[PDB]
Amino acid sequence: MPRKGSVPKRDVLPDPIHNSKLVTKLINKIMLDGKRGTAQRILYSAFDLVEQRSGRDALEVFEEAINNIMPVLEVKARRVGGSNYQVPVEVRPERRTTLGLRWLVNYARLRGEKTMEDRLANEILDAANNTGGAVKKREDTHKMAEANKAFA
Amino acid sequence: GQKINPIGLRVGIIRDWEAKWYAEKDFASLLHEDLKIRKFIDNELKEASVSHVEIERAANRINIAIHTGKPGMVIGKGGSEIEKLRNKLNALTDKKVHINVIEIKKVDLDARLVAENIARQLENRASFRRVQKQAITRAMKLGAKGIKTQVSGRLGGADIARAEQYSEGTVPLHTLRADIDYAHAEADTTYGKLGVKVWIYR
Amino acid sequence: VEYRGTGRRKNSVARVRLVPGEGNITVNNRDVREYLPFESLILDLNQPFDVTETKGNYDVLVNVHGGGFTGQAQAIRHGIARALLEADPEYRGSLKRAGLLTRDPRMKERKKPGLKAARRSPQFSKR
Amino acid sequence: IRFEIHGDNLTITDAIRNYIEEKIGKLERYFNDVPNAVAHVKVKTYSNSATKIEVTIPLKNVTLRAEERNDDLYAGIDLINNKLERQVRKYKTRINRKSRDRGDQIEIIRSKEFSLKPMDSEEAVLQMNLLGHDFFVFTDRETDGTSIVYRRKDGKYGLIQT
Amino acid sequence: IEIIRSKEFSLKPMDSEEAVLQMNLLGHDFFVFTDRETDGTSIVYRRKDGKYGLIQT
Amino acid sequence: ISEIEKMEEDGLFEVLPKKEVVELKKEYDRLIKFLGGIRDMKSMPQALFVVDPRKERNAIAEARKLNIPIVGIVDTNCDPDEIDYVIPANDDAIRAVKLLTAKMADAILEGQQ
RNA sequence: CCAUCAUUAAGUUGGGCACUCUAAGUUGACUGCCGGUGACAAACCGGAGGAAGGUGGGGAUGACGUCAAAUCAUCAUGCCC
Repeated sequence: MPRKGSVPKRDVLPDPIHNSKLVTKLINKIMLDGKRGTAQRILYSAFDLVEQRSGRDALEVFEEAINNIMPVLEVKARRVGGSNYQVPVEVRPERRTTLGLRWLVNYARLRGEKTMEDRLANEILDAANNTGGAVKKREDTHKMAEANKAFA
Repeated sequence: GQKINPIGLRVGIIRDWEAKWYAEKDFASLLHEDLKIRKFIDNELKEASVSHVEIERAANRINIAIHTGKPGMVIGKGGSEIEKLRNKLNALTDKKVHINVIEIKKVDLDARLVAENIARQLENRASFRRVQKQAITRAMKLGAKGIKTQVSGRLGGADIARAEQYSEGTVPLHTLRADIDYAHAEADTTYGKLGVKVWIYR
Repeated sequence: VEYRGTGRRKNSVARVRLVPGEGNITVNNRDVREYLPFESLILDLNQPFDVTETKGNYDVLVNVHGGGFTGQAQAIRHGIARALLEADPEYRGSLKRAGLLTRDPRMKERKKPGLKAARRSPQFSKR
Repeated sequence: IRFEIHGDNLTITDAIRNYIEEKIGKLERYFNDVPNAVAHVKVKTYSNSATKIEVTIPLKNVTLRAEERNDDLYAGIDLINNKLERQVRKYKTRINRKSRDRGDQIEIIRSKEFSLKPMDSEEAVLQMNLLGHDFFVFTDRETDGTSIVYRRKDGKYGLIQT
Repeated sequence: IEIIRSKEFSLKPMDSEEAVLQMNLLGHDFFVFTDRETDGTSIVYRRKDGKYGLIQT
Repeated sequence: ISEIEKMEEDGLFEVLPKKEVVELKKEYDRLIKFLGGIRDMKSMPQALFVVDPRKERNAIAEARKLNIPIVGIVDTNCDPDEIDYVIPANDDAIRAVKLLTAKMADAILEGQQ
């Protein structure tokens, strides 16, 4: 009921390996077409190469990489007609978590290698080193919402 | 709207069956013998105030129960026409044993009779709104609770068909407790067919 | 000592028992890691006796029936939860507040006719 | 801007199939400046009275229906295109009101007035209870002075003379 | 019987802010005064709300 | 109200649903709220006694159509034209009512015997 | 349907294990029950109580009526042929 009020948001189950809620939410977004096991195996083989190309354990590296993904301003369109109709609006903390996970996967699918064995882990170390393709569209949002700053 | 018939909700829920037999093998052919003698009983009786029939079949002694709002007319003169019925009903099937008939009081509160006797008030072509009001006013006078009835097509003799219903009393068509009984007749008036529905309650 | 409980979820009944010993499950008389497919949801399956901390206490040896692997699992953690309240009956609030002991809350929804499958209406062209 | 034409018990000619697109087609092509749609033309003969023409053009938001009950299937479309051209202008001026000049951007004590009146203290208690008010101010019937009956923090009544 | 203890007060002209000050200096829930500018009898009171209300008589 | 209180002092009360018990009692008090003093009255009256023709103008308008004689307490902001038997007295005081409506209530008792 | 007995090819056989499960005949969820400050005006909001909680999930049921809407090719019949 999105006009009676708000929908009651529901609880998730954290990962057994990393003991993290954020890992399981990454499992569910890379779960293409309901296949839980065939996608979770790939994530469990896409942070070993993270822990191979960096000595730190990947549960530190994951929450360090997504901070170069998660933006702080975005654009919500208000129907003002003849105006710019693009208001720079800050991000709620729930959408702050989700939209970083979205960009991390959606540009992991457009790399040179075919296996998501290393399609995913390459973009994570790019996001760990504040570079790549999923970082550079955060700056594209931070050159679009931060250009039309006349609607704060 | 598309009101479905009120019996169809309630067959087995708050009612029972007009045929209460069972046959696992050869279910098809001896189901046809029912509506053989549902046409055939409705042929030669020809509104002998017959509401509805029941069929029960057991060990080649197949029972037929008729209600007959005018009792004795199917019996005849001391078991005359009831024995004159089994002289043909036992030939259209094999046995047809133990043909009988029970009686009902309140001859025009069963809706099969209420639809039929005012549908036959339409071949004489006299005052269909009173033909309505004759059924409504007599209904709770005789002991009913809710009454509802209409006539659909070629209404009054004109060209454009118009439904025309009259109602009072509690007629809960959506409540599954209710013992709603409806009927539909086929009153011809030699300018088409008039259709007439009724709805009684208690 | 055999504390025998049952447990259901998603059209899959699961009856358990509790023989003392240590934590070791013998679902359909075989090992769990060779029966349950990928070992992730087993540590979520150990959540009910985690709050009573009876890890090295009870062997279970489930006989499960019907459903799928996430229907056989999530029904033996509900399976032993009915059996854990006859092992630790005063610990019912520890399982009521956290998960396991609720129910089989929901199964698959009925396919309505005049429709593709299970509330997904088919596509029409002209709006 | 296709024309799925079909005639109920009328054989369609090809002289109609050019007369449609000049009037039903072209006069609404310059309306709806981003067009992709399908029209529908019914021609239903009735041997008792006349024919009738139904033209339905659905769009993104609002469709376009019109009917004429004439028998001339060339003069009736001169009135269908008249009703069609009226309905599009209703649709467009509904959405051409985008041009609206819209430029973007202590303690209050509520007084309850009462008119002072003469009464017994018992009367003041009665009237105060009939409102549940903790304060009732009146002029005393025998003393002539302004009196305030109040409910104390005690729960008992107190009487002030002002 | 019920005995209502009377507390006599002499009515005086002041600001509403002054009436709030004096009422608080006694903790009284009611203070009645004559308004300095309006000339009418006014009762400042503390509501069940905890906010102030002003009655003119 | 002569029937619904009889309906639950005998049986036909255990078989009812527990929320239908509520609305059969939620009907029961709301009858004796408004019609509580007309509990034993089964016919028309022959006189009427009003405390205010202003707030009870719905009653006085029904009185003059039935030719029922009317007596009432009036004061300022009251029309004495519709009242046949006029009692000028105060109306927003309890003793002005209670020490005046009691004798008119007492007025019928020594008319009985 | 086989925990406890085994001669498990598993006959799931011997006994019946009838216990659990399953398969069918019935007991129970309604703002019943509390707290809000919320004033009584019902609701709403947050708890606990059962497995279930706020018309539990879903089905059946489609008011007066609108469209000369669709079938004289399921049938049935006015008129015409």
